[PDB]
Amino acid sequence: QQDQDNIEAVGKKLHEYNTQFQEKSREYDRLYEDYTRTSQEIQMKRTAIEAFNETIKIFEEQCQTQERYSKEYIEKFKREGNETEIQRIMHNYEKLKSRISEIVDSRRRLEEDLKKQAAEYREIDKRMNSIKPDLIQLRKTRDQYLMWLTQKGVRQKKLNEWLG
Amino acid sequence: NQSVVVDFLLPTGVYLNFPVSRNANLSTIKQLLWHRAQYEPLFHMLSGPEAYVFTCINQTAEQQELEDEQRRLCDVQPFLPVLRLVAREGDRVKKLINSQISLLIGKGLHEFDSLCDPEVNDFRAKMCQFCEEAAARRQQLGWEAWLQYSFPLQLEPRALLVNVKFEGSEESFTFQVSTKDVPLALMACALRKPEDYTLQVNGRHEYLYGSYPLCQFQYICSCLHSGLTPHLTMVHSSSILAMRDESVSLWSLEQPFRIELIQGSKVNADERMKLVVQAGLFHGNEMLCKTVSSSEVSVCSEPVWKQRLEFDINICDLPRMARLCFALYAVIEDCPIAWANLMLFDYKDQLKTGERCLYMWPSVPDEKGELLNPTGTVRSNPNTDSAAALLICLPEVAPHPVYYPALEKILELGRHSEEQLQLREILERLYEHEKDLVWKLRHEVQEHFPEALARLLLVTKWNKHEDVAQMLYLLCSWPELPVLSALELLDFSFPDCHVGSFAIKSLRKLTDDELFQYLLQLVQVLKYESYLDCELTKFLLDRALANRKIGHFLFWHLRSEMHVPSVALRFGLILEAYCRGSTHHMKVLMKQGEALSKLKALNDFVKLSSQKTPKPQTKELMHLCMRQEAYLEALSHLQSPLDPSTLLAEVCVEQCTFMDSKMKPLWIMYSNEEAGSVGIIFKNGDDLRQDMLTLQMIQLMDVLWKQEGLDLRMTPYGCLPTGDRTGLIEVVLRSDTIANIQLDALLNWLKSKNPGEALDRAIEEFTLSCAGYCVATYVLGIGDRHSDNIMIRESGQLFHIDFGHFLGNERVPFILTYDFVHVIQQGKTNNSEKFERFRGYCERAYTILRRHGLLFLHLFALMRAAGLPELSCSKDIQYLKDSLALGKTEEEALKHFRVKFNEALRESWK
Ligand SMILES: C[C@@H]1C[C@H]1C(=O)N1CCN(c2cnc(C#N)c(-c3cnn(C)c3)n2)C[C@H]1C
Repeated sequence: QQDQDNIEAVGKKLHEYNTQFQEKSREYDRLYEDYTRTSQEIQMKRTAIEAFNETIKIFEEQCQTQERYSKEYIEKFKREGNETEIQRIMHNYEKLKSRISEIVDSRRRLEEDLKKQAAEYREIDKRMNSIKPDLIQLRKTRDQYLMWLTQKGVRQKKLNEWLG
Repeated sequence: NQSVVVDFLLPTGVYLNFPVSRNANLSTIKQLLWHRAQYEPLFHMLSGPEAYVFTCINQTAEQQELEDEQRRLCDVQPFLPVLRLVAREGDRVKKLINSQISLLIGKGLHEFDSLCDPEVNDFRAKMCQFCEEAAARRQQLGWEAWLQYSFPLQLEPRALLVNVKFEGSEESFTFQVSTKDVPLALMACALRKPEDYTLQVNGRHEYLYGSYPLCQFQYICSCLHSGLTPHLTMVHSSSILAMRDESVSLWSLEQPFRIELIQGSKVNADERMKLVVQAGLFHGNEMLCKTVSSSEVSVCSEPVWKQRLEFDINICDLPRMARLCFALYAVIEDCPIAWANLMLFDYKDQLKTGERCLYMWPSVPDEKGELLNPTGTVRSNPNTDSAAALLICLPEVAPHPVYYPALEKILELGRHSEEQLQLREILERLYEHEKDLVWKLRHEVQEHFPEALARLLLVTKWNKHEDVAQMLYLLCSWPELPVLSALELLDFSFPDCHVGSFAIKSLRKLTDDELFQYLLQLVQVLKYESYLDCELTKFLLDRALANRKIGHFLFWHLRSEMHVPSVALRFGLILEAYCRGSTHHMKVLMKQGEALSKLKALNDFVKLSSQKTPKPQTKELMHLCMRQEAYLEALSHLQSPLDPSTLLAEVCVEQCTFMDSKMKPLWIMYSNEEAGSVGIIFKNGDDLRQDMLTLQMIQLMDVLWKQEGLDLRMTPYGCLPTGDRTGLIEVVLRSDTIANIQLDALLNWLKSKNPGEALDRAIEEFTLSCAGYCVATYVLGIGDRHSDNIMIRESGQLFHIDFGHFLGNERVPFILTYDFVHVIQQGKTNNSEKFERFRGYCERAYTILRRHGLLFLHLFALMRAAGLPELSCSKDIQYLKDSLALGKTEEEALKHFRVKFNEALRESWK
């Protein structure tokens, strides 16, 4: 009316399924370290890029200043003969511009790494999501076999030696 | 490498690039800069050096005006070595504090602005105004009241001499005084060559004042029991002032609640399987209606559903704290992928409308394995760039926006609307029939059973708005409950704002001392909160601003979880608020934070070196790093994080070492010749939160025992999580592990450290402490107790360290160790008189903890917020019920304890 193997044989399988569980648990926990670690490394890159923007912003304010400030000034060095003081100002500005190119290049390099690390994150999260169903099924099997042997009346000491 | 090339942006647009030393302070770098700038164009147009401030992009990506030019470039620690000169003028008090807050709390303040969220902005506005106001108010008040704020009294729950002196004086006056002398009386006696003075325990920020005898103060109590003369300084009221300075109703929308499930984004699943979004509405833990599911759309990265999801609840029925919950699953024609929760009403009580993009949290496959996660946080995932997301849309209910009704209108539904024999049995000792029986007699529960409020809130049918109004009506006139009851009402089971407010109302009667015992649990409870502005946050802030110690430990409890995405935002905004009302204390916490950052750098070096090379060479190479200006000065002269009244003055590099654990803790020794040789352990690598809870609880037991006239000579030592797998332990000197003392031997060790008549004290100390830590470890279920993790003191006192596991994580028996029994009985085979006194201490101790059983159950129940591995469910809580036998009579419980005791004595032999 209610539709829903020897004890030693079911105990042998309880040993196996608990082992296969504990292996899979240790595996998922390794990935969850990587997930949490990489989540932190990505946030560090996401604010380091902000620090690159805010630096590159400040260098560009300097360029704006260099042009506004020199425009109203440099006409005096032209009419008063100093071609050399003009050329000093301009070289010093090309030296500024040249430096921005390094900072932009290093921002590009970081942006490349965070592109790679975002792909790693998603891959780690994907591999966790193909371990979850195995893990949960091994949990529930392990628990079914315990329930079976308990009902059959197996001593608590015997179940403990099978569990690890 | 020593030197770094720094880019210098002059205000004329000119650009200089030259190398400076990492150690060089900014004052010095400005001189070098000016010296090179004179040989660059447009120099004549600059003002003098002191007209300008350096500016850099700091480590948290914010601009920082570097006002303190005595700081080293390596401590300023800019992002790139780029320094800009700008003008000094502008309100740079606001600027300074905003910068200093960003570095102090971890998260930079721009990250709050960036979110473009009103809730955040209004919290930041209201709480910062509140905090700034209280600090302004604090400053105007007297030196007495300021001393109460800054250095609140450390009290304990015949006559000897005392060494008194004044500040700035070599001579010191010693004289006899009694235990029961109030502090002012001693000052009158000290005036021998009163109310414009206060005593200080020199070498420490601990002061003696108020109408309390000398024995009640911890410093005196500490010195008396030892048998030592206290050392004090008299300080003038003038000197403390030097310290002190520097329009349509919701109940007419009878149409079932529904949502449009548009899209999934950034999903990562097995392509053979197919995706299902499961969903449901919740109030606290209970379901408001049955859970509905989407169609099984095939696994891609960007799945599109576009389904209405009709729920079996009308929009009028939705309670204030309604909580829509999602879970994304991957099915084969079951893997939980992710989950996300959403509040249906916003912080302004408005029913949310329109599209909403929930960035989801990943599911963790747990033992319960539920469909949805209604306990989890409301906050979106901070990782908006990489995390999975659900695009959904809450429909337009009406042309006008609709709010959840105001209290005047809630109470208006209250204004419309033999049996006791069954009710007493149910409350005075719930299932289907009983829940109704309480609800019918809900008026009688308020009248004769006010303590049963909690039971009554759960029987309330929160998925029908008529019920909800009636419960709230009763609640508004509900009599004030004791603290113990109010603690239960902070638990997640009671999510409604009106319950929260009542709970906090009843907690305002907490003294600062008592509030300190629960501060950790109260912090964790904030993880259950829905909205940023809440009553608990204002309460915690109120008490932090009124008391510097509470403020201190509030700071560290929150700071030490700033790495946890789920709480980073909520905790950041509170830390910002605290700091703004405690600018005085910011400066102390800055110094600690930097000391902590050097230790982390220092530990990481020791970790790496000890793998390669042996201990004595690694010990000396550690010292080399510590000798460096930046290191030595940052580690020197700071108030201890573990207790801000303690003073870590001069770091003793020779005594400084590290221990042989897996994570290799650093052992840092200090010295202060005003005091007297304090030390600390810097643990980095393991979680310390579980050790703290265990110590907090043993300390609570010690307090609980002491109140009933039982001092069991415990050592309630400090333990403080400061960060991500990082914290401190207070060193307790003249103490080693039993394992090391053993390499018979315990009693020999006590003999050598307590010669003559002092040995009888040391056995009494051992007996008393062995009792407390036997009962404590039994009650908390702390197994794995061996001589490697138990410690004796030279005084005789036993205490416990490295509480790795607890609450049985199978039942832990009561444990008597032969070696300890031998020492208890004074080295004899049979000393029944002594061993009976020891049995009585255990039984007395155990009796008193049962009397306060619900307190332990309530405090533990709130710690389920923290999500520690070994405290996650009702089974963990149930352990304490059974260990304290709270479902038995007092004598029945005590007879089982005796059977546990006696069988532990039998088990001791083998
Ligand atoms: C100076 C010498 C290098 C250090 C060393 O190797 N020692 C042996 C072990 N030991 C420990 C170990 N763990 C803890 C903790 N946790 C404590 C401890 C001390 N006080 N408290 C509240 C805990 N003590 C004592 C120390 C002398």
